[PDB]
Amino acid sequence: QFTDIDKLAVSTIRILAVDTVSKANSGHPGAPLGMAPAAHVLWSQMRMNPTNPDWINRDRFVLSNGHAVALLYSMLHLTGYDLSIEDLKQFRQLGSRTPGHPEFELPGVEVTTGPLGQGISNAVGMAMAQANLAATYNKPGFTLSDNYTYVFLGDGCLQEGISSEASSLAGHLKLGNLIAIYDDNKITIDGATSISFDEDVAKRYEAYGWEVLYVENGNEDLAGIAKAIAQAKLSKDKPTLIKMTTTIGYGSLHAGSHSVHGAPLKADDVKQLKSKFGFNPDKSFVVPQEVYDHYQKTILKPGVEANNKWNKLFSEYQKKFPELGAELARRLSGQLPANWESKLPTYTAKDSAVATRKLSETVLEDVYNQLPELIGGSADLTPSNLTRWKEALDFQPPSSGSGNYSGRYIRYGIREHAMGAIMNGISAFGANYKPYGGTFLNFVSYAAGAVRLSALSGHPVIWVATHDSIGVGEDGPTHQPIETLAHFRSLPNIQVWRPADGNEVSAAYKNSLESKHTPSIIALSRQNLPQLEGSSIESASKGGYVLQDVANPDIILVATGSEVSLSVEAAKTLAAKNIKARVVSLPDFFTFDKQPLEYRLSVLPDNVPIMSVEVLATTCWGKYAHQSFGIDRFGASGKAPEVFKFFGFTPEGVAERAQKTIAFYKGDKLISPLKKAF
Amino acid sequence: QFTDIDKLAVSTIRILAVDTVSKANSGHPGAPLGMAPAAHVLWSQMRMNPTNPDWINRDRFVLSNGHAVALLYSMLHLTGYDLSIEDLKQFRQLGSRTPGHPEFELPGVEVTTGPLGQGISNAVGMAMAQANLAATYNKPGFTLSDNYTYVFLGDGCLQEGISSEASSLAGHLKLGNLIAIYDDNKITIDGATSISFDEDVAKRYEAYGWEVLYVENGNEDLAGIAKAIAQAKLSKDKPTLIKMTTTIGYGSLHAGSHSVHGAPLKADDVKQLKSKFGFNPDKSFVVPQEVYDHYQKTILKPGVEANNKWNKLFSEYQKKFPELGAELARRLSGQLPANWESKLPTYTAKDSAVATRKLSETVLEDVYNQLPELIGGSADLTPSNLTRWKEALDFQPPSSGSGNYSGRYIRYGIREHAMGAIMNGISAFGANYKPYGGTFLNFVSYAAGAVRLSALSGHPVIWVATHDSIGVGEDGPTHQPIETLAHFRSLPNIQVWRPADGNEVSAAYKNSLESKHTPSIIALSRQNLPQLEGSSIESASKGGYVLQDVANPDIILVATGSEVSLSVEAAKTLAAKNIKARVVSLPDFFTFDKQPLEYRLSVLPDNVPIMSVEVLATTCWGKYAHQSFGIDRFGASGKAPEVFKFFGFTPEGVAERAQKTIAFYKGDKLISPLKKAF
Ligand SMILES: Cc1nc(C)c(C[n+]2csc(CCOP(=O)(O)OP(=O)([O-])O)c2C)c(N)n1
Ligand SMILES: Cc1nc(C)c(C[n+]2csc(CCOP(=O)(O)OP(=O)([O-])O)c2C)c(N)n1
Ligand SMILES: [Ca+2]
Ligand SMILES: [Ca+2]
Repeated sequence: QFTDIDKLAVSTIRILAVDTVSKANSGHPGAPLGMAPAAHVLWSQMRMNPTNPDWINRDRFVLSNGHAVALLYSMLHLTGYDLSIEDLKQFRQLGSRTPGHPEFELPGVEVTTGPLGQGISNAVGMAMAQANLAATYNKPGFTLSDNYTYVFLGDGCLQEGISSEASSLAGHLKLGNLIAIYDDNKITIDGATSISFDEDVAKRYEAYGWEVLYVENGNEDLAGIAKAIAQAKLSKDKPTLIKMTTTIGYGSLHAGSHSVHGAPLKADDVKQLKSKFGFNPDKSFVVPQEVYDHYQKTILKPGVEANNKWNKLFSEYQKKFPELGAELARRLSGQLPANWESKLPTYTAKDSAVATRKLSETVLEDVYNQLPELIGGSADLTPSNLTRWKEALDFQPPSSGSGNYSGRYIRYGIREHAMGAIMNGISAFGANYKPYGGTFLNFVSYAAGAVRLSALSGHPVIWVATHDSIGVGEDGPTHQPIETLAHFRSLPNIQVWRPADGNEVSAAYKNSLESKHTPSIIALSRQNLPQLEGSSIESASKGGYVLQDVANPDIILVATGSEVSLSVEAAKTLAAKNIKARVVSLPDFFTFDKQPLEYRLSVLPDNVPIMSVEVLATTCWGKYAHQSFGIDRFGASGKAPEVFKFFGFTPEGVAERAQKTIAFYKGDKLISPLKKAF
Repeated sequence: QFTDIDKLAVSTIRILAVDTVSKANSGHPGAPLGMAPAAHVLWSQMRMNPTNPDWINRDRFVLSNGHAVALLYSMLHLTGYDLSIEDLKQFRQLGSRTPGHPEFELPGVEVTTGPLGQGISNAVGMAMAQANLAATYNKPGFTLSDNYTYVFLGDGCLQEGISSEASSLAGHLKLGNLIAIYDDNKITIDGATSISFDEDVAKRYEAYGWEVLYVENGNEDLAGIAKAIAQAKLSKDKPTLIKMTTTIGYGSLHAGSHSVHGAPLKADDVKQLKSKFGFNPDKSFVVPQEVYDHYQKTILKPGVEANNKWNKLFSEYQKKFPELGAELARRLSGQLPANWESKLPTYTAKDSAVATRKLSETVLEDVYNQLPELIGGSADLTPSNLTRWKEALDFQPPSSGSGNYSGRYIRYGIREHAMGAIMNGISAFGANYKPYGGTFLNFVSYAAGAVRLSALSGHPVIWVATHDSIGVGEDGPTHQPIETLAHFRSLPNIQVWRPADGNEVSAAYKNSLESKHTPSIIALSRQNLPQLEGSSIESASKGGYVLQDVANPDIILVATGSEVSLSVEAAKTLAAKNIKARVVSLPDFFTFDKQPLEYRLSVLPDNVPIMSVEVLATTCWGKYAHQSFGIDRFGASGKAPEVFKFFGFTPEGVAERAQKTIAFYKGDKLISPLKKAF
């Protein structure tokens, strides 16, 4: 029941957001000024503990419309999370804790948003991840997970294909604890939504399978909002959209203009707004004691009490259910099982040639039983990507009769970007979740918005990217990656592995699965590739290593994936004409650059021409080679062996070019490419 | 009204598709078999001339589910286009005219499809362009324009959010002539649709503003199919989606299973299919003469008359309306206006400091009314990308009162990937359309699926990618691009222009617009750059030029955009303590690479260290520079000066690295990065 202090709390939130922006002289005031009534009614009612932003059973909230940050920064400060008035007084300034869009890193900021469509897609991950933790561990008497996921989204989030892909998926999956409040404010940048966004959101979300509720006066009606969120929590097998109509800039002298969406309210306009709300036009960053006190009784102190009950419950759970207790206790400590690597496969030059894609399949068979925290799937290619383990159970709603919520094989359907960002949500949940998803390497580029965010945030999701090259063959150039790895090798903090054989696939799985902050893309072959006399998990784990050495080489050939194989074979050719080639396999530039310089330079030295072999774009190879053999044009639809021969990637074709590079450079001295001047 | 021959043509299409697949022993056979009735019936009521595939008013077909290409190659052959049973007999083989997914580059193939969600979004562009052409030239008694745009799509297209993003804008724009038939076959790759897709498409489509029609028996109801396409043609105010039901792999012994989705059928199964359809199990690629006669009759000879009357009409029109008849014939010969390039702004160092964002807005204003084919706009950032010319009318339905279809400024909404395939589709329409779309450089990455196909097909779309670097300032790392230009520089066939000043922007536009086959991306600034002494349209047009030159330079500083004036100041500091820099401005890697090597090696020779300055990834710059100063980590939220400074990009900070590159190399003989060994 909302009293006058509930109306004083909401004026302090709107004005503190307004002051935060206008101090920085940069920012978005409109959506924070309009959603403040909702942020109050929701947080007031959210089971959280601000002294411990990591409790696993915390109600999670994602502000999908990340430009409204001053609303999250104000909510976080007033409800006793770690953020201060000086932090807010340094909004959007260099080296502050308050950047212009929310970053995962910070406390009580659950994922990082600002790309539109990303937050609501992340909250689907979080609710899936919760459905599973609860099905796995919750025993009768010990309901350890049951948190809700509350999301704030705007018109930009609904316009973007990804929220639509995600919402189709949340709907099918019956994700009943996922409440989305849509700030239906009839404005975006260009102007009004009637100019470009005018479809029936409600009829669209109902088609998906979502329950849609409505709040006619979201600017003033705390009462309404409270009853909607309340009925929304009765939605046990439907996600809910609450279409809450508000006014952009509410209170501002230009409320409803498109002008209050992304620039600070002009001085006087903040003064009239302070007056109208009962605050002083000449004072800033003012918070009444009454507000601090209110959220202390309403949120801080009961959340702590809830956290503390959850802890006693988890210890009797541990006493009762000693091994489930154990397993969850570890996932929460964030440890991978003691010595899990001992179940990763190892091969010899003696074992059969198998496509790196089938070798990926075999790892996933040996680690699913070892890691209850590994949930993953495919975006409609389970057969093609060799991405499921034989003894799996799909993540599905119990009524489907074709899986249940404890399943760990997710079927994402043809939805790459959404797969990408749901993966970040599962990851951002906690309890050591290790998410992965399979697709064809070429279409990971459809997911680029979400993949950059796994890198910026530092979320360890794994992309199992199959069909990595022209070896795809007859599907032709719409489906042969040329630029994909180059691109992702310019992205900071992502590991773009490309395993060449058995042992290079297990090292690629062990560093990805051991990663705590870098995402990963493992590019895998369609075609059969042999096992190398020289590969080993141990060496490939370094990201680049000498596969075959010669004493005193004429050339060093660095190759990745299928080309390593071709290179060894080109090296027998050159050997026969008395050229001594050293062959270096570089499975990952990331991991490799993480090595100490002395190690790297022992692989790639001074005074030796270095020529690289990779069937994709030569442009990222300048940091390791002197000359590069690669494909800088699009592919061709033919039987794959003919496509490689057509492009020249043959033992003698590589060899011929190795010869031409030796000749080109005879008599010069050559600095290693790794060496830099500053 | 359909007859025994119409039931024999449908059989002939079914079995030719099956034979084109089994000969290749690579292919997806089921959607060809399933959809053959629908194909026969739609292609029969199409105004098209198989003899002149470029006829501007031909009803346009787009197979959005590209993987069903065996049905398309069967249709194109049988109706009299240039494709013989021989080209059909080398489907999917290295070098044939019959690749494994359609490519724009073929007669009767309108767009390259294969990546899901791409063809339907393309067809929305083709309908927007039709609507503009007709509203611009159609005068009474002279309907020069009135064609339908027909699209076939399947479940996978529907799950790709680009196709939702596009069906929303189409719903908005009321594109009544776009009719889309959907293969409700109830199979995709991972088995059944319900496994992960059971939303109500129809209800979703009505919410966009589409008319939905249903055909219960797609397998054999020729009359009902024909009914739904007549019915659909009536609604001028609604795009129409016909939901048709088919058995995937109809007629096969394994019809309805996901097995017939992507694999050639078993021989015993192809013999029983042929027998079942009255054809000889022991003969391949049979086209009964009555089918040939039938299509000659019902499609080719009509089509040739519609085309001919159309030309008589167009010459009366050029008698009747001189200017408009000459402009349309000029656009139809793909020639831009004579000396259109003269209206482009030139500047000098005495001119003012301007962000190249404003300068771009100005070129758009000065040439709009010279180039009637330029139609374009932003993705809800019209104010940020300054993407307007002000005497503009928006492209809208007349009934909006906001504009009408003669408008040439489109407001895409926050829909980047659909803007990507709609500009592709507008371009693919003809009449010399010059689309351009705008968004932030950073989020062109949402549109990468579309941007690669612009390049792979060679549709000349211009992206006006504003806000190129850490100069975006306070919005911080989620908006500041780090890897983007390196990604697009690794993709074959796209101009990535990053112009430094007024003249370099005119240069970008001149080149972009005269391009008939290569897309373009112009990365514009936020902050104000000044007018470089030494730039010119002419030099800037070569891709890279020497801005300042010295007799016997100690260093060459290569730079792009904002970094070229910095590098000119770094050179001013270096000279002061006598190190001579030649400063080379490199606004487009593509165009520069297209130059005669004698010109290129004159810009970057041997025996000088070359260091490159750009506030973005260093990974691309191996092909021009000996050392690169750049940013290989995400950005920062702060005021942009403070952020450039933080990163080190100050005159002195640059002078300093040049000094260190000179000392590092002093004494080695150097080679231009341009000289390649093979
Ligand atoms: C993917 C994406 N694209 C774009 C291009 C933007 C730029 N952007 C920021 S706010 C916004 C639209 C804001 O509209 P809204 O969601 O309705 O927010 P409101 O109601 O104005 O607060 C745009 C286009 C973005 N942040 N992310
Ligand atoms: C963007 C994208 N992603 C993917 C991953 C694919 C791979 N692909 C090809 S066909 C298809 C399934 C298509 O199913 P459908 O459209 O229902 O086809 P149908 O009815 O069985 O002929 C998939 C996943 C693709 N071509 N494009
Ligand atoms: Ca809005
Ligand atoms: Ca299907």
